[PDB]
Amino acid sequence: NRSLNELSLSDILIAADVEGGLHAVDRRNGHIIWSIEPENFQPLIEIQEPSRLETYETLIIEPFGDGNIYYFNAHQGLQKLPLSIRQLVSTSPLHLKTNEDEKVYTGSMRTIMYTINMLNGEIISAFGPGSKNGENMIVIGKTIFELGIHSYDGASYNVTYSTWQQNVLDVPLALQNTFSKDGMCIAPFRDKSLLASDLDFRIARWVSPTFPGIIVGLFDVFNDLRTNENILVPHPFNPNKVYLDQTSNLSWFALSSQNFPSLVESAPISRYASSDRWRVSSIFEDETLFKNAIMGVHQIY
Amino acid sequence: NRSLNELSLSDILIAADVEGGLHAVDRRNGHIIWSIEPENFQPLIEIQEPSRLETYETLIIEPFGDGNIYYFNAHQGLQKLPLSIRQLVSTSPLHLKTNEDEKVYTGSMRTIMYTINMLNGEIISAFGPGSKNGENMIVIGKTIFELGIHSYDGASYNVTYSTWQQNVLDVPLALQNTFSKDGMCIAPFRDKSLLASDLDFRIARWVSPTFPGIIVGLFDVFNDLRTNENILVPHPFNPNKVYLDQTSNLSWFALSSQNFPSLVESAPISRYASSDRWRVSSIFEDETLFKNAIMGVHQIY
Amino acid sequence: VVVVVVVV
Repeated sequence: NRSLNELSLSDILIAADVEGGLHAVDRRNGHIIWSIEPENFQPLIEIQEPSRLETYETLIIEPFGDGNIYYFNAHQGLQKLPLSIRQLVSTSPLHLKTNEDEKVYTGSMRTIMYTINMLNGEIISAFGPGSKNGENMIVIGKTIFELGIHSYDGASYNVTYSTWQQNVLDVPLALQNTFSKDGMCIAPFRDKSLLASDLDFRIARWVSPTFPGIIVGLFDVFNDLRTNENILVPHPFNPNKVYLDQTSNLSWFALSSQNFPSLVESAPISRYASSDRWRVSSIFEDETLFKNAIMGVHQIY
Repeated sequence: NRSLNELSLSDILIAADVEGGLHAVDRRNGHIIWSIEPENFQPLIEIQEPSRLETYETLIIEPFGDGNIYYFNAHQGLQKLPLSIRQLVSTSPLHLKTNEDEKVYTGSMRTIMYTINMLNGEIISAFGPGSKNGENMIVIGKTIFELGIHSYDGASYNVTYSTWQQNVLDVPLALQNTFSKDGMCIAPFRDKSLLASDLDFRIARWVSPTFPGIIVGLFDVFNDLRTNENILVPHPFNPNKVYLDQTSNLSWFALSSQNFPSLVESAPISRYASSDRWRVSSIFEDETLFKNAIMGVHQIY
Repeated sequence: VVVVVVVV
C-alpha cells in the first residue's frame, strides 16, 4: 500500500454507469462479473430546473470529477460555464443581489463508504450519512453533492450530483497509476459499453456487453500480496466538442472529449448542431423534439 | 461593497452564543437589542462519544473557525490534536486499518442562509437544506459540519459542529476589517458576557448583560449608503492555556487563548490542573465529579 | 514486461 509498484493488478475492474449502478467487469474480456442496481445507491445526477419548454434552456453537468457545469440555450447552443459543482457547493452560502435579480446558493456535500464483496457483488456494510451496517472484498467511497439555487423571482434550481471514489488514503497511489501496468487500457465506448485497446498502438482488443447506462467511472483494483487487501485506484487515461444525452430521470448530462475522447469520437453529430431546421423555435416547445434535437455531439466555441 | 473603507459602521453588532442562539447587541453600551432562541437553528457543538466514565477520556472541540479538536484523558490531561473538524470531514471517506483496529470516517457538510430583520430579530426567510421560506435586514450564512467515526471494535463517535459566517461574497471585506473602524473593540468576557475596551490603551468601557451561553461568534455590521444594504463582516481581534466547559446537552468544548485570550485570562484554574487530589481515579467514575474536575482552564504542553 | 507507451 506504499508504492503501487509492488501490488498485483487484479483481473477485476470496477465500473460505474451514469444511472449510478456499479458493476465488476473482468479485465481480460470485458465480461460483466456482476452488477448492482442503483436503487441501492443514488442517481448520479439529478438536475431540477425551472423549465425547458417555456425558456429554451437547460442545465447540464458532466457527471465526472468535480462535476463540471454546462448549459444549453436554443439561442446560442451549448456553453461551458467556468464553474464546477464541487466548486460551487464549496463556496456557499452565497447571496448575490445583482444590480435586477438576487439568487442564494446553499450547498451540501456528504461522504459515504461501502464495502462490497468482490466475488459476488453483495454489499457487506454501508457507512456514513447513508445506512450504517456491519476476505476478498473491497471498500469504495462515494461523495454526494447537492447545490440548491434559490432565485427570488422564482427561477428555482436544484441539482444533486454524486460521484464514486477511492478511499482518500490510497489517492497517492492514483498519481502512480500514470498508464495501465497491464498492457491493456480500457475506456467508455459507444452504446453503453467499455472498449479495451492495447497501449503500444491503440488497437481494439475487446468490447464489453451493454451496461444499463453509459459508463462514466472506472477503477483498477490492486492486490497487496503481503496484507492481502483489495485496494482500488482509478484507471488512468490515454493522452473541444461535447456529447449530450439524458439520464432516465430526464436530466441532461455532458461528456467532454477531455474526459471521454474515445466515446465522443464514436458519437453522431447532434441534429441541432447540424441543421437549422432543428434550431427553430417550435422544436423546443415539445419535449421529445427538444431531446432529439440536442442529443448527440455539439462543439462549444 | 468593494472597499470596506466607504460604508457606515452600524451600531448593531451581532453575537453568536455557544448554545447556538443569535443576538443583536448595541455597540454603544452592550445592550441586548434582541435574542433568538437556538430551537430556531442548531446546537453549535454536539459530540456523541463511547463513554467518559468507563474510559477516562472525552472528546472536545473548540467551537470556532474550522472547529479545532482537543482531547482529555485523566491519564495525560488535555491535549490538542493537530486536526480540525472541517479538515477531517474534508478528507472523507477515510478507511484506516491500523496494524490492531480499524476505523472509517464519513463526513457531511451543509450550507444555510437566513435573512433576519435587524430592527426586530424575526427570521424573514431561511434557505438551503434547512427550510426554504420567502428594508433594514441582514442576511447571514451558517455552515454545519458532521463527522461520523465508525470503529469496528465499537468505540463509535459522532460529532456535529456548526458555525455562523458572512456571505462568502463579503469575505474579502473581512481582510480589510483589520481593527475596529470604531475606536471600540469588543470580546467575549467572563460570565457569558461581552466586554468592550478602547483600542488605544486597552481599557474597559462597557460590559454587556448575560447571554444564555458563552459568546463565541461576533460580527460587525456595515452600511452601504448608496445601495442601502446591511453587509456584515467579522469583528477583528486584538494582538498556550485553554479553557474547558460544557454545553447544555453536556458536550465538552474548548476555548484556546489564541481565540479567546480575553476570556481565558479572566478564567479560574481548573481543579484538575491544580491539585492531584482531583486527578485520582474515583473522580472520573462520577459524571458530576468529572465535570467539576476539568472545567476551567488547563495548560497544554 | 517491456510494455511500450504512446509517444510524447
